[PDB]
Amino acid sequence: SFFTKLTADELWKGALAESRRKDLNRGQIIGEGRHGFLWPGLNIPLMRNGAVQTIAQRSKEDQEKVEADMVQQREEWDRRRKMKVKRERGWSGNTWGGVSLGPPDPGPNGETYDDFDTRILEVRNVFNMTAKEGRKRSVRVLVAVGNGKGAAGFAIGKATERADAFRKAKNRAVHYLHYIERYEDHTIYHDISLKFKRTHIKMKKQPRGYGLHCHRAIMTICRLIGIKDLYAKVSGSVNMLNLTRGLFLGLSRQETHQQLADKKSLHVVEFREECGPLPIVVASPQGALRKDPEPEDEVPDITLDWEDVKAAQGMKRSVWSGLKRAAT
Amino acid sequence: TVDFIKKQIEEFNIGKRHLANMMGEDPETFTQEDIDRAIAYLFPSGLFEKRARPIMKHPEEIFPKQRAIQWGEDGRPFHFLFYTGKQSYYSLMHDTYGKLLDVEKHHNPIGSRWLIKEELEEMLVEKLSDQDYAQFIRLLERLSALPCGATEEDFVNRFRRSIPXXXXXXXXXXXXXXXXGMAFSRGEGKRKTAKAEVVVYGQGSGRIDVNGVDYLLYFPVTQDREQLMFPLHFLDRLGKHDMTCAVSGGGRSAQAGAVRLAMARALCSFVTEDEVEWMRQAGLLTADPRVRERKKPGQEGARRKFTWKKR
Amino acid sequence: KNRAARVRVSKGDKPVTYEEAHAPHYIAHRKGWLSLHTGNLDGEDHAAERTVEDVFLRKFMLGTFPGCLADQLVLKRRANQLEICALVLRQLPPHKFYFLVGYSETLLSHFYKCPVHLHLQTVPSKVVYKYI
Amino acid sequence: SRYGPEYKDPQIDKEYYRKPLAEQTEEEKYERDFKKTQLIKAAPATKTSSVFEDPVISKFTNMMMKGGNKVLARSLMTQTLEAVKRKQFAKYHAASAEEQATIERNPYTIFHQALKNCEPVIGLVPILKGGHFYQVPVPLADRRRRFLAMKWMIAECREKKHRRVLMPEKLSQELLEAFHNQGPVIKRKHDMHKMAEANRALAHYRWW
RNA sequence: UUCGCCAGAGUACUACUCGCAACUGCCUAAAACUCAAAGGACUUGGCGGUGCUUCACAUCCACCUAGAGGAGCCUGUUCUAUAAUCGAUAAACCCCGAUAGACCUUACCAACCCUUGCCAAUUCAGCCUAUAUACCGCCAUCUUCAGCAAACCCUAAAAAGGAACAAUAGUAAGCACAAUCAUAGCACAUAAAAACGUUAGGUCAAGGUGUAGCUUAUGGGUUGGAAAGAAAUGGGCUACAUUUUCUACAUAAGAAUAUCCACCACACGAAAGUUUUUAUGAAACUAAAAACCAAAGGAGGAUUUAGCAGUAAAUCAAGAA
Ligand SMILES: [Mg+2]
Ligand SMILES: [Mg+2]
Ligand SMILES: [Mg+2]
Ligand SMILES: [Mg+2]
Ligand SMILES: [Mg+2]
Ligand SMILES: [Mg+2]
Ligand SMILES: [Mg+2]
Ligand SMILES: [Mg+2]
Ligand SMILES: [Mg+2]
Ligand SMILES: [Mg+2]
Ligand SMILES: [Mg+2]
Ligand SMILES: [Mg+2]
Ligand SMILES: [Mg+2]
Ligand SMILES: [Mg+2]
Ligand SMILES: [Mg+2]
Ligand SMILES: [Mg+2]
Ligand SMILES: [Mg+2]
Ligand SMILES: [Mg+2]
Ligand SMILES: [Mg+2]
Ligand SMILES: [Mg+2]
Ligand SMILES: [Mg+2]
Ligand SMILES: [Mg+2]
Ligand SMILES: [Mg+2]
Ligand SMILES: [Mg+2]
Ligand SMILES: [Mg+2]
Ligand SMILES: [Mg+2]
Ligand SMILES: [Mg+2]
Ligand SMILES: [Mg+2]
Ligand SMILES: [Mg+2]
Ligand SMILES: [Mg+2]
Ligand SMILES: [Mg+2]
Ligand SMILES: [Mg+2]
Ligand SMILES: [Mg+2]
Ligand SMILES: [Mg+2]
Ligand SMILES: [Mg+2]
Ligand SMILES: [Mg+2]
Ligand SMILES: [Mg+2]
Ligand SMILES: [Mg+2]
Ligand SMILES: [Mg+2]
Ligand SMILES: [Mg+2]
Ligand SMILES: [Mg+2]
Ligand SMILES: [Mg+2]
Repeated sequence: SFFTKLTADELWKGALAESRRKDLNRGQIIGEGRHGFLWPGLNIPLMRNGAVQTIAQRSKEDQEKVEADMVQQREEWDRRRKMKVKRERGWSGNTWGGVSLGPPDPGPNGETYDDFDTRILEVRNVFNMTAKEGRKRSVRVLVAVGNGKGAAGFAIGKATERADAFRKAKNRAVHYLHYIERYEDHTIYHDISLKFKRTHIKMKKQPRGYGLHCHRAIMTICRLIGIKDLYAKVSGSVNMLNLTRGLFLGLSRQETHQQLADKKSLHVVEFREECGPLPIVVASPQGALRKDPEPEDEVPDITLDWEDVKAAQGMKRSVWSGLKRAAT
Repeated sequence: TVDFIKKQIEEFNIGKRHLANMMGEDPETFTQEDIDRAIAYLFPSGLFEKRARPIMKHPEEIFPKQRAIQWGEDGRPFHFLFYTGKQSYYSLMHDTYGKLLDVEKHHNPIGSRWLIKEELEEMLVEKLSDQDYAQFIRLLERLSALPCGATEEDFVNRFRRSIPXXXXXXXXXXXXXXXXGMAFSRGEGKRKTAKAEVVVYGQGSGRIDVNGVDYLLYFPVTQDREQLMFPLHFLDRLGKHDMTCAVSGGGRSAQAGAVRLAMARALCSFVTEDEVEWMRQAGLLTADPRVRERKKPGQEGARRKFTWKKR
Repeated sequence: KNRAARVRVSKGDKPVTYEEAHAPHYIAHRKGWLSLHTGNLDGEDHAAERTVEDVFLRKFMLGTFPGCLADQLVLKRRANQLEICALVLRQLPPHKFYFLVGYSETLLSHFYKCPVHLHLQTVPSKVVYKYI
Repeated sequence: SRYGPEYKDPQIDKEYYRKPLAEQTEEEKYERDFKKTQLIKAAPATKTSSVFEDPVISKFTNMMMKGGNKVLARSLMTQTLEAVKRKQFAKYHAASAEEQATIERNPYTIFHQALKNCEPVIGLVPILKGGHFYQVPVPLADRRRRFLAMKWMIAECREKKHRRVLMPEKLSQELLEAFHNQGPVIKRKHDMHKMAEANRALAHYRWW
C-alpha cells in the first residue's frame, strides 16, 4: 500500500478540482518525528562541548511539548489565513468605483510617477460569442489618473482576468493626460454647459467653502484633478464612459482670463461680494489695451437653462436637493 | 550577448586543449572531424534526432547571429534607413536600385539558382516576408535584363548559388575470369522480400541456370519466364549469353522479378552506353518501391477498416 | 487528445524542466531513458524485479529528501551495484546532505542486499527548458 | 504511390528505341525524357516486350481473375483462345473451298472483332430531376465502352452456363456468336440502344 | 415663427358613450386586471430547403471491385426468464473494459461463520457503497481542423475590430500545423504527431483522491450456486458449388460432378449434433481429433459497409494473455 500512495501535488490537483490549498511542507523540519529521536545531523547540531553526539531519544513530556508547538503552529496559520480579510471601500461595498488602484507603473524611460493617484471609475463584466467556447467573459475597467496639480486623464482597459485589466488601464491612462486649468487653483473658470452624446453636463463655479458637489464619478475625477469646489449636475444618460469623456472635453473647453483679455483687449475685473465694490483686477491684455468701451445691452441674448431660472425664483422644491451629506 | 561570445570562444579553446590531451592527439591538427569522433566515443548517445546528441562546437555555429548595436551612445542611429524597421532589407534595395540607375545612365542554365528565402534571411541576419523576397528577386531579373558591367556581375553573383545534377546508371567495368580467361558480370537485384544474384557470362549457349536447376523447372509459371525474357529480348541477346543464378526470399513472382532486376543490371556491362538509357526508360534497372503495407491496429488490412456503423 | 505524461500549455508563464517538456512519443528520439538495466533486452531475465525496485527508489528518494529534489531520478544498474544519480536543489545545509547520503546508501544496500552508490549534483534553481 | 509524382511511366515498346533516326520532334522528346534526369517507374511484371502481348487480352484476362489467381485466369484464357482455335479448324476442314477462303482461323482477330462488335455506342446515366430518376442518353468515351463489352462477356458467360459446362468453352461459343452478331451479348448491346432511343427526348436534361 | 401630436408595456384599430345615406361599418377611445419590463439601433457568434465562386479524391454524384441484410454457426447487445454483478450503449455502444469467468478470477445470489478484523503505532483498521454533474489520472470526439495565446499599439469609442504587397495600423517570442525524427541509404508512402477549446462525451470497478455515507457491517472469510432462450438485432465464420469438389502434388495430372433411378444413394454444404477417444486440469461443463450424420442454403427485400496499388480480394503463418 506504500505502492498505492502518490505525490502531494497530484493529490491537491485532484482535491481542489480546477479542470484553497494548504501545504504540508510547512512546519516540519528534517528528522522531525513523533517517536522523538534526535538525529546527530538533523534535530541537533553535530557536536556539543563534547564531540559527536550519539543517537538520542527525548522524554515523553519533551515530545508532548514539541507536538503542542506544531499544533499551535497550525492554529497560528489558520488564524493568519482568516485575518486576511481587510479592505478600503471605493463607493459602495463591492462596487469598485472610486477604489484606489495605486500609482501607475514606471515607464521604459525610468519615468516614475509617485504623484499620480488612480481611481477606478467603472468595472464591468462584458461578454462575447465565441464559436468554440460559447460565451467568452472579459472584464473592462475605466480608470482615471491625476496628480492633483491639474493634469489628469483616463483610459479603458480590458482583459480576461480582472487584475490584468486594472493594470492595463493604469498604464494606458498615463498616456492620455489633459492639463486642466483651475482658477485660483480650486474651481473652474466660468460655468460650463456641455452636451456630449445624449449626456448633458452642467457645472457652476463655486467660491471656496463649497466643496465638490457632484456625481460620485465627477467627484472622484475632481479630486484627481485637484479641483476642490464645484457644482455639477448631470442630465440624460449617466453611463460612466460618456460622462468622463464629456467632463474632460468640457474642462479642456475652458477659456482662461488671460485668453478672454487677449481676444477682447480689455481689462478683466473680479467683483467680490464679501469685499464690496473693490474692483480687483485679475487679467490684463498684454499688448494694447483698447480705448473702446463695449456695448451694454438692456437685453443680452443668451441661452438660459430653465433649471437655473427655476432655481433662481425658489421653484426647486425637491426634498432631495437641500440635503446634508457627508464631507467632500 | 557579445561578452558571452568572447567567453565561450575562450573556454572553447581551453576545452579544446583539454580534449586533445586526454584523447591523446596533437592539439594543432585537431579538426572538427576529430572533435566529433572524440565526443561520439566519450558520450555515446543512441538517439534518433541528431541535434539532441552531444555537441562541442565553435559558438558561432552553436548560437544564432545577432543584430549589432543600432545606435550610438547618444541615442542617434547609425544607418539612415533605421526607421524603416528593416534596414537590412531596404539597404539591399537602395543599393540594387542604385546599381540599376547607374546601369541606365552608363548604357546610354548552368545549374545556377537565386537564393532561397532562407538564404537571404541568413545573409542579412533579418527575418523576411515572401513578398519582400519576391520583390527583390524580381529586381535582380531587372538587373540581368540590361548590359552587364563588371561590378554589376559581381553584385548579382553575391545572390547566386549553384546546384548539382547527376544522372547515369553507374557502369561496372567488366570482370574477366581467370579460369577460362572469359569475361562475366555479376548483378544483384532486390525485390520485395526476395534478393537475387545473377552472374552473366558473355559467351553463352543460351544456358540459364537457377539455384542449380534449369530455369524452366524453377519457373513453371509461364509468366515468370516471360519476365525473365524481358531484358534479353530487349537487347536481342537471347541466345548469346550464359547465366548462373542464386535467388532467395519470397514467392515466385517476386523471385522472377528480382532476377529481372539483377539480370538487367548485369547486362549493362555487355551492352552499349546508349542502350543503357533505353533500359532505364524501359524501367528495367529501377527497383520496385512497392511493398506490403503494415496492418494498422483498430483496422483490418492496413486500409480495410472494421465495418462502420451509423446507428 | 493524448493526456499521457504531458504538460499543458499555460498562459505561457509556467517553468518547465527539459524532461517534462518532451512528450512520450519523444523517448529515444530526443529524450533519453531515466533508468538503465539489462532486463528488457532479448534474452534476459528478471526485468520485473528491477522495475519494482526502480519504482520504490523513486518514492524513497522523493521521501528521504523533502522539497530538495530537482528533476526525476536517474538509476543505473552496473554489474550488481546501483548507481543512483540525482539532481538536487540547494536548500539543506551540507551536513544534513551528507547525513542523508550515508543514511540512504547504508539503508538501501541492506534492503536490496547489493552495494549502492549515491551521487548528488547540486543545482541553484530548477533548470528551465521552456517558457519563463 | 510509393512513387511520388516525380516518377513518369515507362514506355516499353522496343520498335520505338531501335529506330529513332528519322523522327525529329520525338528525338527532341525522348532527349527531354532521359536528360530531365527523370525518375522512371520500374516496369510492371505483366507488361512484357514479348512480341505476343495483346493489351486487350491482358485486360480481359485480369477482369476474369477472382482473388489473386493470375495462374488460373491465364489458364482459362489460354484454353479459350485454344478452344476457339480448334473449333474454327473443325469448321474449316468440314467446309467448301469458298468458305475456306471465308473462315477466320486467327483466334486473336476473332477476339478483337467479337469485342468491336459487342461495344455499345451510347449508354445511360441517371439524372435526378424533381424527385424522379430519368435514364438519359450519354455519349461514351472509348475506354468505358471497351470495358462495357468485356465486362458483359465475362458476366454473361459467368452467369448463364449450366454447371457441367467449363468456362473456356462457353466463352469460346459467345466469342464466335458475337463474331456473327447473333449472340446474347449483342442482345444486351441492343437493349442499351433501344432504351436510349425510347428516352431520347430526355437527352435535353443532361447539361454537360 | 407657428399649428398638430406624444407621459411604461400589454389589455386595445377594444368596452361604453357622440355623430354619420355605414346597422358583421367608420370616427372618437377608456378602465379593471396582469408584468418589470415592453421597445429602437448595434456587436460577435451560430444558423440558413438564400446567391455566387472553388473544391470532395474512398468520395457526395457518376463510376470500379468485394461484401453486410437471406441460410447454418460463432459471438455481443436488447428483451423476456432467474435467488443471482457492474460499466459502455447516436456519429464517438454492440468479439466493448477482458491480449479473455469450470473452481480461482468475482465485484453476484444462497446459506454458514469472525469482530482493533494484513501494518511499526494510533476511539483505529477495512468498503468494487453514493457522487464521472467535485476530480487527478488515462482516452474518445470534431481533427490531418488550422488556429490558440500572453505583451503591446491603433480606432471623432472599444460589445468589438485591426487586411490589401505598385500595401490603407498593426508588431509579438510561445503552443499548434509545417520541419525534422521512425519504417536501417535516397525519395514518396505509412507510422507517429495534431494545440485551444467542444460534447457537464467515457471511466469513483486500473489506481488515487474532495464530499457524503457504512463500522457485532454497505467490513473480512468458508461452501455451493449462476452465465437458461419465445424471440429481436450488431459483427463475424463457412457455404450455396465448375474460376468447383477429392487424391497426388506445388502452380501441365487421374477421378468426382444434384439427376439418373431404386442408386446398394450421392455432387457441393456440418463450422451444428450423437458416440469414442486425447490435450489440460484436484474438478470437464473447455479445447482438439476421428467415426457417424449429413440439414438449411441454389447468390439474398428496403437499405447499406469497405477499398485509389503492392491497396482491395484471396491464401498462409506467428505472438500476446
Ligand atoms: Mg456590503
Ligand atoms: Mg484483406
Ligand atoms: Mg488518435
Ligand atoms: Mg398605458
Ligand atoms: Mg381598420
Ligand atoms: Mg371600433
Ligand atoms: Mg365626433
Ligand atoms: Mg464509400
Ligand atoms: Mg467525407
Ligand atoms: Mg449476405
Ligand atoms: Mg446473416
Ligand atoms: Mg450486461
Ligand atoms: Mg432478467
Ligand atoms: Mg448502464
Ligand atoms: Mg454513464
Ligand atoms: Mg458515447
Ligand atoms: Mg470490433
Ligand atoms: Mg465464480
Ligand atoms: Mg461487498
Ligand atoms: Mg444518477
Ligand atoms: Mg465527463
Ligand atoms: Mg476527467
Ligand atoms: Mg497559422
Ligand atoms: Mg484583438
Ligand atoms: Mg532518415
Ligand atoms: Mg512525409
Ligand atoms: Mg494517427
Ligand atoms: Mg508534424
Ligand atoms: Mg455524462
Ligand atoms: Mg452519450
Ligand atoms: Mg475509490
Ligand atoms: Mg477519501
Ligand atoms: Mg460477506
Ligand atoms: Mg465462490
Ligand atoms: Mg436477423
Ligand atoms: Mg466470407
Ligand atoms: Mg484435371
Ligand atoms: Mg462437428
Ligand atoms: Mg449429405
Ligand atoms: Mg435443397
Ligand atoms: Mg446506399
Ligand atoms: Mg504466455
